[PDB]
Amino acid sequence: GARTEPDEQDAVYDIMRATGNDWAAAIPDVCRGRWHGIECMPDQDNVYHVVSLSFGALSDDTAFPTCDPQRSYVSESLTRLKHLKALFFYRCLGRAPQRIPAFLGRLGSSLQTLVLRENGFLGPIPDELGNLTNLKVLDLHKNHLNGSIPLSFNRFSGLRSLDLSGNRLTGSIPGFVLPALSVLDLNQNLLTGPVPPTLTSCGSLIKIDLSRNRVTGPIPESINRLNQLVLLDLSYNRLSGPFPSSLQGLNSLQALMLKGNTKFSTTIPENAFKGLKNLMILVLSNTNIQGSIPKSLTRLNSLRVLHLEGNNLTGEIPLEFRDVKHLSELRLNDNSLTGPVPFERDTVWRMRRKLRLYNNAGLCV
Amino acid sequence: NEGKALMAIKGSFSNLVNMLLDWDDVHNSDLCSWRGVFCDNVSYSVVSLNLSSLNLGGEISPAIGDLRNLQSIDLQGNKLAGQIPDEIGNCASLVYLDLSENLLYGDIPFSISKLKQLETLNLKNNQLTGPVPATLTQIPNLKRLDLAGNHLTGEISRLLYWNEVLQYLGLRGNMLTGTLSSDMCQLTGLWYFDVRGNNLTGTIPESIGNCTSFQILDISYNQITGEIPYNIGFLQVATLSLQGNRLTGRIPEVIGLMQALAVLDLSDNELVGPIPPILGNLSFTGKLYLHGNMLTGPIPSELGNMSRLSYLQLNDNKLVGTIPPELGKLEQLFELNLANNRLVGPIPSNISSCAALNQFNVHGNLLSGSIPLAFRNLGSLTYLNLSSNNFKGKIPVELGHIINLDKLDLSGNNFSGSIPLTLGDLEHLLILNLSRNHLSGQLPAEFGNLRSIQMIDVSFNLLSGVIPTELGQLQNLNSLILNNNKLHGKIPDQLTNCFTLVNLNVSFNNLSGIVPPMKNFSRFAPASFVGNPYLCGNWVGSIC
Repeated sequence: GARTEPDEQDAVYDIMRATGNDWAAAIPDVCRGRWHGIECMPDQDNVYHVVSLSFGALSDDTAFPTCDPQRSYVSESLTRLKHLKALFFYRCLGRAPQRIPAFLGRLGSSLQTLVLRENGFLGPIPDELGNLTNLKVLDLHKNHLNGSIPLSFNRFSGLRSLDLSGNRLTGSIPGFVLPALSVLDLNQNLLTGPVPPTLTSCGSLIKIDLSRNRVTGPIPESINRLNQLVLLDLSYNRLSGPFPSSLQGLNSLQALMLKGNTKFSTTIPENAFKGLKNLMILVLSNTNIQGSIPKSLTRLNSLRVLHLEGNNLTGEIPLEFRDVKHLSELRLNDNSLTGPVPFERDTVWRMRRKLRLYNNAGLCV
Repeated sequence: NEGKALMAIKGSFSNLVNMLLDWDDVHNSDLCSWRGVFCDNVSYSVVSLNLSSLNLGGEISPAIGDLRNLQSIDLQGNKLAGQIPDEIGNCASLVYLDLSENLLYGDIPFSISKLKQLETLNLKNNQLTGPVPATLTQIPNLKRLDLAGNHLTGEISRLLYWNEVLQYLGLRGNMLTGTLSSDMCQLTGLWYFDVRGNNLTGTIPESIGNCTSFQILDISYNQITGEIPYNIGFLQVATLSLQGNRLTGRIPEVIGLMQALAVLDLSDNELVGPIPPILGNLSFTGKLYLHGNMLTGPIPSELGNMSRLSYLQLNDNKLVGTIPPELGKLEQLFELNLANNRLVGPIPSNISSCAALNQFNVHGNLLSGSIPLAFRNLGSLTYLNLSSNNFKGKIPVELGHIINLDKLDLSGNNFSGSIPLTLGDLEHLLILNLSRNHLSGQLPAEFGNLRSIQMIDVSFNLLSGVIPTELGQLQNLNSLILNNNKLHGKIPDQLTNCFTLVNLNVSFNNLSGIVPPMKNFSRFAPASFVGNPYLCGNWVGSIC
């Protein structure tokens, strides 16, 4: 005998009509005639409230409502849904240029998930997205977003996941201190400046993806504070040396990629990568790394993938590599190494093409 | 240029005897019409390669990385060896990659993370070793990740669970250690979570009720401890597969509200307490597997309210009381296994309304009374294990009119009378164990009509008369156990025509004579004939 709040229902009708799905205007009660993509929950007063709303062919067993490419748009009537907790738009393309609507800020405290993935949105990110105070997941992946990252993102105190990948964002990465932030994905943009220092103060971070940007400067020696960090991808930036003298506070780190920072131009101290108990993947290719292959890399226990191709490495391959039997990929090609190769028939015949040593004129046997 | 690459891919196979005769760069000009290759009709470049189920038997050449415009690769079922070549990583347009059912070894290559268009990574059933790398979280469009059937190692880093577009997480059958995480419920778009057959310790996360998109939750056979969290009741799963673990505590009653459930498997754990009667209103489940625990109390009669129940296994528990007659409401019940319990009383007559009933196993209880006649209505019955109980009365004549019986165990009871001759016309019967009863009369000669029979046990009875000589007609009979009866007469010479008779035990009877030339006399036990007074052989206890 429960029924849906009437204004929330009429707002649902209008949202659906705006998205191209005028049929929803006919359901007598959208909350009890709940479709896949809408979720309701009742208060203590036996009245239904709309809580989640999803659009786009994310699929599953079932699919969400899709948006007519001729008619659809994001309706301001979303502001009438006072209790909305989650909003999904996935590949829901309108007719023409459309910006992220500013009125999304007007449903502030309730919203915890805002996903606007691959919708063709243009222009700058609205500043008033900062009103969504309790946001825990924000996903703006692969749009066409002008300009800078809004500073009002400082207000997302509870944010768990920030994904702005695949846009045209410019300016330096603003330095928020988000204590619960777990994933930070800003890869494939046009971001510049140094690594923000405040980055090393978000200790819940397990993933930092800054790859394919224009970030400059050195890796701050304070990344050691990120004791929960699993993946650190800084590939294809304009980073420079040196490595931090010690990387020991980075346990849980499984993958570190700096490929394509073509002016990194430092050496790898023996002391640098000691202590990384869970380091599985280390990619340092095409960064103008200088000096000799530190033998300490031999003693990394979990290491499966070691990429050092395309640098100015010189000298002997540490003979201790003879004793490494867990490497599945090891690339040393296109340097100027010079000694005799110290790998056993044992692991040479296991690794085969996944061991690259060519284009080192020095190498023997 | 592209035919160069296709020719290298061909040359890296092996068993291509009369297989890719199409593939000929000079005697076959159009590479866009060779077997299993598909081009787009504008640039005539290879976009899709499907060589499924041909057993080409070689390796995956790195030249597959030279078909830059590939959108789909299917090399399943070809006995392929070697490692997954790194060059697949420069198939930037790749959307679908299926290397399942092969013999590929090594790690999941790093270059796989370069495939920003990939939606299906199917590496099922290979010899891949190494960790599930975090790099797979860098595939923004990946919907299907099937890595089942390998030897992958390490833990399931919680980084993996932060993904909104993933649909299918298949990790079944690897050697993954560590724990589930609460971040598991961040898989907001997942419908299939399968991690069965690994070695994951820890408990079920208490926030698992946030995982409301799941359609199939499978963490079975994994060494997971703790109890079943209450929030499990918020799942919308149709399959809840928790079996084969180390779960303790009672069965949360809230599971009775999960009306979308279709398969509930809590078996082979260390659960305790009663079967919650609320399970009755699970009106859409067809499989209820609660066997192998330490459950207590009755078979709740509300189990008969499960209209669509088809497979009910409550064996190896500690249930008591009677078999509820309301079980006869389950018109679609197919298999009923109540074995190894402490049940009591008669087999209910009403259970003859389970017309489609196909396997019936009540072995190892304390049931009483006679086999009701209405069991003749169980036409589709196939497996009938009433063994180790306290039944009495005579084996019904009507028992022989269940034409599809292939396994019949009445052993370990207190059946009386003589064996019905209709037992002889169970055409498809394979196993017939009537031992350990009070059966009297003769061993029926109609047992010769048991075309398919392979095992006949009627030991420890009061059978009299002679060993039927028609048993020689039984061409599949490999075990003939007649000991501890009162059979007299000579061992038939025709038993030598049992082409497959390997085990024979006729000891402790009143048999006389000598043993005929058996073609498998040496495979018998030593005491095969002891305890027959007037039987003359080369053993102690014979007059010879």
